[PDB]
Amino acid sequence: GSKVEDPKDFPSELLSFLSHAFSNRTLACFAIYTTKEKAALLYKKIMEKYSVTFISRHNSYNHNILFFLTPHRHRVSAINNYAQKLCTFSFLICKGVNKEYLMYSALTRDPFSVIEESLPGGLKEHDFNPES
Repeated sequence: GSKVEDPKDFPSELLSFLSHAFSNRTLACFAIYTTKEKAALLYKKIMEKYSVTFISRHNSYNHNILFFLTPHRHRVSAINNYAQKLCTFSFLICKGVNKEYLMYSALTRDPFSVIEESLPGGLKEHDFNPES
């Protein structure tokens, strides 16, 4: 059952990069931790629902993580509610991302890896600095 089988949070390696609670603030970078099957579908649905500036899907052992950036700000609870209502099975953790570059970067390194992303070549530290 879910209490025994499901993760209750993101992998501990990533927790310092995430917002932890109080969804009155708005943010423009989010991550979703869920099963491989759900992440594959969600990659497209999130991209479409939120007209994302960038989205990437990553392997996380037996599961997947989505990382995405939006063109304007949203409440985490809004993104969570949308994601949860799409498929009514299996776990899904949705959190805001406070440290956007460190998160995406960590998601490209062992034990994680990129499965697919919306821009060829992905992102680099330069992209998280003000435009020249």
